[PDB]
Amino acid sequence: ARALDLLRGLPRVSLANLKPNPGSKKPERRPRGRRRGRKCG
Amino acid sequence: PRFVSLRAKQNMIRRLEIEAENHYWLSMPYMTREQERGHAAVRRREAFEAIKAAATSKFPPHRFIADQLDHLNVTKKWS
Amino acid sequence: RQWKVTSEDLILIGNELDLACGERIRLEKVLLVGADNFTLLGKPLLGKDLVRVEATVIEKTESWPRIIMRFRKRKNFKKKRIVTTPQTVLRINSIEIAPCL
Amino acid sequence: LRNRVTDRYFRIQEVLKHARHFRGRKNRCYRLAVRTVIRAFVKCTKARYLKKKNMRTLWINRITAASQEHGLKYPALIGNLVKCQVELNRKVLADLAIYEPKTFKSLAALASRRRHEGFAAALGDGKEPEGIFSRVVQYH
Amino acid sequence: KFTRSRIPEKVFQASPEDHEKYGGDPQNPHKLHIVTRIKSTRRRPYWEKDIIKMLGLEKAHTPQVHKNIPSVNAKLKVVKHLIRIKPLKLPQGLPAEENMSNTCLKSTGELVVQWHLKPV
Amino acid sequence: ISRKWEKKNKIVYPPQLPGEPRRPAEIYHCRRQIKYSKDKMWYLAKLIRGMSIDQALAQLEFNDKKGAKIIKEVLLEAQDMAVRDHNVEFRSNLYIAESTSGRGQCLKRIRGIMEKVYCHYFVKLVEGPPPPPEPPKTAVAHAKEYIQQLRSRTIVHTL
Amino acid sequence: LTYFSARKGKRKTVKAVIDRFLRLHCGLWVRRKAGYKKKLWKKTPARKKRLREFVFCNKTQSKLLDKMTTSFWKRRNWYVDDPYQKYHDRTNLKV
Amino acid sequence: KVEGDIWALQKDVEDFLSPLLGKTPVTQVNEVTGTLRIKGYFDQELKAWLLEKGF
Amino acid sequence: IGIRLTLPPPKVVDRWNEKRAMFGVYDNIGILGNFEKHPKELIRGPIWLRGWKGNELQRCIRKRKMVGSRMFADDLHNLNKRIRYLYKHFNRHGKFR
RNA sequence: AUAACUUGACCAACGGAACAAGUUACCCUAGGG
RNA sequence: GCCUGGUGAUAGCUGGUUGUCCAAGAUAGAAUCUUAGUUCAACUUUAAAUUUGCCCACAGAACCAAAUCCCCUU
RNA sequence: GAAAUUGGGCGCAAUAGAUAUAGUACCGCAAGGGAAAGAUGAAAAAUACCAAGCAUAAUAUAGCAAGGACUAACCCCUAUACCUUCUGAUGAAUUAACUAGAAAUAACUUUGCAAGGAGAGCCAAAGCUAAGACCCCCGAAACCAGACGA
Ligand SMILES: [Mg+2]
Ligand SMILES: [Mg+2]
Ligand SMILES: [Mg+2]
Ligand SMILES: [Mg+2]
Ligand SMILES: [Mg+2]
Ligand SMILES: [Mg+2]
Ligand SMILES: [Mg+2]
Ligand SMILES: [Mg+2]
Ligand SMILES: [Mg+2]
Ligand SMILES: [Mg+2]
Ligand SMILES: [Mg+2]
Ligand SMILES: [Mg+2]
Ligand SMILES: [Mg+2]
Ligand SMILES: [Mg+2]
Repeated sequence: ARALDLLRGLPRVSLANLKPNPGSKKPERRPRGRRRGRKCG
Repeated sequence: PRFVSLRAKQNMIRRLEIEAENHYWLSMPYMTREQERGHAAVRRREAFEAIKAAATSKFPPHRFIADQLDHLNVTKKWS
Repeated sequence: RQWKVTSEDLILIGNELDLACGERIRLEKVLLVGADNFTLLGKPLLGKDLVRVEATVIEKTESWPRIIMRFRKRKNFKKKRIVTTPQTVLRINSIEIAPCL
Repeated sequence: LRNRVTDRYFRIQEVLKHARHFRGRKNRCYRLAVRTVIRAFVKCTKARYLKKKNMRTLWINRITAASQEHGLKYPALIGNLVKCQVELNRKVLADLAIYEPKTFKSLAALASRRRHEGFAAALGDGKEPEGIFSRVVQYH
Repeated sequence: KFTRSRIPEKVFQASPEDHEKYGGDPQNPHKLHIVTRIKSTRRRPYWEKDIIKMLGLEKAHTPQVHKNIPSVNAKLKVVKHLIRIKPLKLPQGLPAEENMSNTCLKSTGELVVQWHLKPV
Repeated sequence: ISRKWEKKNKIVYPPQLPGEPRRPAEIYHCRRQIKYSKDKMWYLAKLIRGMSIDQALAQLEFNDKKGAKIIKEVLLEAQDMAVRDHNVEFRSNLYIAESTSGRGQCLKRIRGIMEKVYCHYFVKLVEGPPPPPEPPKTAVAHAKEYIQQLRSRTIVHTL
Repeated sequence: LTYFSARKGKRKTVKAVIDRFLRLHCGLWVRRKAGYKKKLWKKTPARKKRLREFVFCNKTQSKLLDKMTTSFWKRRNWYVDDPYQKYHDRTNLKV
Repeated sequence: KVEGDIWALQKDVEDFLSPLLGKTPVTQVNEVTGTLRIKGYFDQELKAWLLEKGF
Repeated sequence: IGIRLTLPPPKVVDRWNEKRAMFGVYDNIGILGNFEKHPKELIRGPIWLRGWKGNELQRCIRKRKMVGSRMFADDLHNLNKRIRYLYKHFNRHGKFR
């Protein structure tokens, strides 16, 4: 694999680098602001 | 009650003149309707096969290792 | 737009010209040239062999922040944007004239 | 209160830095200052159209005045300078009117000469020589 | 009721007076129209709005080339009050691949295939 | 409660130089929680705002209001500490530079709420003769101002 | 319906729905026609033949019936000599 | 369970299926997980094809 | 003016505390200790929510049936009224149905 | 109701609540004009 | 009567619903103790799959006006 | 709506958290209702700058009070307050703080494993497992039970 060989050059994986797979977490919509809430849907 | 000035009549009239010349240039087609038939059927069909083809070629993008690992750089430091 | 221009002055232009600061420029499209006792005016532009107008780029700034607000009453319609356009300042160095009549 | 808002002096102050020059309590009381500040920003953007408009009528007033000094009227000057392929604009003509009144006098002479050639040309109708200043430069 | 308007055919039959007025020949007519929108589709029925979108005249004062064939002429007859039509005349030829970039459609209606910016 | 006006008599200036004008004295005094309203003290405080202290005393001895006696005690007290504490040689040579009145900590009495109103009184005395009153501007000043406004004007919205 | 019961905190089925309809595993609800056993003396035999039929349901009727039953009713059932068993899997759709 | 260079596998699958379609099949490699996702059912053809390849 | 004038005392956090250094140990006691314990038998808390997650009506129902017999009198009473309210809310109110 | 086949409303307010009238200047509450 | 509790009673009714920025988006109806409301439809929105949609020419649509339907070409 | 059967704190920190400094003060004949508020320092045997409101400092032709500007504050020109309810009257003196979208059936997105998935029960004719992502605040007249009241 070329990918572990990429992991050499990168800083160490820590609890400060972690990130969910993009697409996993849809963002919560909540009723504040001009669009999400005046009559709030 | 509203009344019609000279501006309004002259404006109306110059629109009528443009209209009359539109009537003139539409009075002499280059082809008959029998001649024009299917003279552009190929290009229309290819155009729609392009629309159809862009419609049926819709799919999620490729996901790369380099992007996911490239998130590790948020804690790149100096030494 | 048309700038009325002498030597030794300044023009503020509302776009980035993509030149380095300090570069000299020959402004083509001069369409009136006047002195005290004569003028010369082209139909619509003058000859490039007749007049030569030079200008350097001094600075390439942005504008002051410039508000764009929209608001319709009873509709909850309120947008706000803040825009800064790029700008360059030209210093007209010389208007040289030539005897080509 | 689990998490209530700490950073609220600065939201107010984002609005009220725009109101410091109003009168009355609009300069201090956020509830009043918001309506006036919004309303000031809407005027501020609709005034770009009116800045352009009012400059142009200001130029037409100055060209009108300066051309009435030479007997011309404004439609005569603008028309018969277009017809000489002198495509100077209103800003430049107003600035020449104030700062270079000999150039403006000579432009009024060029426009009234062209105006008379328009008269004499459209009077003696038929095949004739065209006017001298009436000729146009064809571009290809 | 306000309905779609048929226009009779006598409206689209030129007279020799009209051939003296405009610059047309009934024999050997023109191939291409130039169509320009000079009026708004607002306050017009939805069918005229559609025909304006089909002919490619959404932007006003922008010329568009069409064929002088009876189909395109039928669509043009529907919106003939919003547009202006002139024949595309071509003083020199239609542009070859050499002269493809250096063209300019002039105001007269002609399309010149060599567009310098020098005076004659 | 803030008490910044009492502290103002504690500023110490570095000693001057021989080639330098003599700095006049400045004596900040006040009274707190006067049982009177702050807007009735405004008239008495306003009355004496550029007067010499002898003219101020003299005007407040013949005034019928309640606050006049209180301000007269504040000014006699400040004339005393002017001379004793702050090196003013002449008692007479003072004038009222500042005389204001703020509100004090009021009380509330339930009858039906009714406020027991308090106020303060702040005076700065400055050593020296009272500054001469501003003369009403003449027709020469008005004419010069008008002509200077005419000289000032520019050709607007052009080069 | 009841979205959270007071005992279990589960959804409940509406038992009217089960009492009248048949869920096929592909998602189709089968029903019987209304009035198929009323006033047969005044109905033409074409109409009586129409009323004695097992009629499929609408799309929105189907989704309304899905929401009113629970996952027990949506489940494969391998009965012994089931009459409707050849109608569960959906053959030969081209969507 | 694709382990290795998924782009060669996408080239070879795309070269294998395009006679059965006329066009190149529209795919998506997921280089992270190591999957390759083709549009339309080609399960029996890819199973037979991958048995031919030796996997 | 509800903003504080002096900035607060600093928050000294020991990242190498006993709890922090040993956080997460024995989360895999199942999968690498021969499945003799589940990880849910590692969590400590109320007896009615050890290894169980529910919304609020379900937390209240479960609390009542698991521990409600030895609840105090007006706590039991408040909890009965909360189930009665939350019943009438989840089942009869909302947007989607 | 009928073993079954079937049958059952001027449920006419006719998409039909299994069976419920007058009145209040004493009315009351929530709203609308 | 008044108080406490049931009780966060109930309200198809009134009032209110808090950051930013962009996008797409308005007028057939049927039932209903129903016409201050709901349900279905119509219209609207996103995502997906596919292949036609719109404009339309001849021909064509009944006996006792303006137009429309239908419709290849384009 | 069964049963057989199965087996310390990602809390609050003085309008918050308890009503609680107290069931006190106060209110009620009584049952009963029910508050508010404190902040020095090691030692008291050491006495700043920021809400609204004002003051320093009243006012000058003209008009939703601004905007374009301008040498210049005003004069010139442009400009039918905000919310809500209607196709197009309501509420708000002002400041501070408090004050209103709670549910993962099915679908979708992202992983794992895959004719199987799941840490028993359950689903499965590509499925199953896991996660993410959707469902408000205030307000009657009333009815009932038990007290307290002539
Ligand atoms: Mg204009
Ligand atoms: Mg009825
Ligand atoms: Mg009915
Ligand atoms: Mg309610
Ligand atoms: Mg109701
Ligand atoms: Mg839009
Ligand atoms: Mg009914
Ligand atoms: Mg209703
Ligand atoms: Mg067809
Ligand atoms: Mg409390
Ligand atoms: Mg203040
Ligand atoms: Mg005005
Ligand atoms: Mg609002
Ligand atoms: Mg008694």
